[PDB]
Amino acid sequence: GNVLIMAGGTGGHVFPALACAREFQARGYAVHWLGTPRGIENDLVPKAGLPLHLIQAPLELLKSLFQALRVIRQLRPVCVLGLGGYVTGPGGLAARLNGVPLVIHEQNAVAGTANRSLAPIARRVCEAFPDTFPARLTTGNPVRGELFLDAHARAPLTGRRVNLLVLGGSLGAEPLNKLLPEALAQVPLEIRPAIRHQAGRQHAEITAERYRTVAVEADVAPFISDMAAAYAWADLVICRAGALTVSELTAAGLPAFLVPDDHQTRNAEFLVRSGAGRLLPQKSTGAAELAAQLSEVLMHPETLRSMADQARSLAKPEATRTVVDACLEVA
Ligand SMILES: CC(=O)N[C@H]1[C@@H](OP(=O)(O)OP(=O)(O)OC[C@H]2O[C@@H](n3ccc(=O)[nH]c3=O)[C@H](O)[C@@H]2O)O[C@H](CO)[C@@H](O)[C@@H]1O
Repeated sequence: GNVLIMAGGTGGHVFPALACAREFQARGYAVHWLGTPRGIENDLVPKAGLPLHLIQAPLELLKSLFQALRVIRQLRPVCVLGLGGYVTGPGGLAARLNGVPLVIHEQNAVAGTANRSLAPIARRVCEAFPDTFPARLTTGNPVRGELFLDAHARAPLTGRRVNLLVLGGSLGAEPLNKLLPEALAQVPLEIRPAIRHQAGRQHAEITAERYRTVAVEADVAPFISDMAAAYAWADLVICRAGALTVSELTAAGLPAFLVPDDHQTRNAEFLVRSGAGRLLPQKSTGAAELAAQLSEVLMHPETLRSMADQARSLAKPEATRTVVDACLEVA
């Protein structure tokens, strides 16, 4: 029958859901999506060929519930899977009111306010990171099959310039856009890596000028759809510690320098704890300090191979199947 997937806002909620949508489709189920206007599901969900049902101070919360109650009443789904955003709260409750089974998924290291409110009413609570829910099943984060790379995906580092990928993420954090050109100018041009910077949608034009003025050289973009290609090119990542970028770095088996209820700092810790990632706090690390940290791994790239070997082992390839298996066991 029909399946309802509720997710929106940023890529961290929309992308694990698009991967779940592909899995339900291969099993012979009709997937329908639950979103809100303005969010990024309006860009991605219609492109995937999937039906987008849109939802819109307590009287405002009830308006969202009526619309969600209607969408569920019309689709009579076998299961409803929530993944994050404003949508899951009124959507997940609507699912219970109509006696339709509900499964929730938490991408982050600390559970979200909606996921904490919805967990007691869900049949299965799927978690990405361990210890996030005090109880439930640890599936990991559902990552796009294409983002899974082996240690043969890239050329040896020895006698080659390192490729540096700077990630936004989904909206394109600002800071990083400022810190990177200033920091990269202090790194000798003999060791300076090749740069691909994913700035914001409104910050791509300005981040280009920032690199241009300090005389660096980078391929600055607002957003990259060709992510499997972006990860294969990269030897090192300097990123934001959003749930999916963290889980994708493991699938891609990539060393990272992460700049993160302190959800991101905890997300970064799961890489850091094993030696897969390196924690660089925003409030502390200046342009001089990032340059010095980069300089040591460029001078000694064998460091990147150990970080990559550890990252590859933290990947959870069955994250998508087990989330969908948890939905279809209760459906
Ligand atoms: C600033 C902010 O509020 N960030 C939050 C946001 O992160 P956000 O969703 O922005 O970042 P995440 O790392 O969670 O997810 C990024 C997703 O967007 C994709 N991507 C991004 C850029 C691009 O060029 N192409 C592309 O496909 C990534 O491959 C990945 O699939 O949502 C999450 C909520 O669950 C949290 O972890 C973050 O703290």
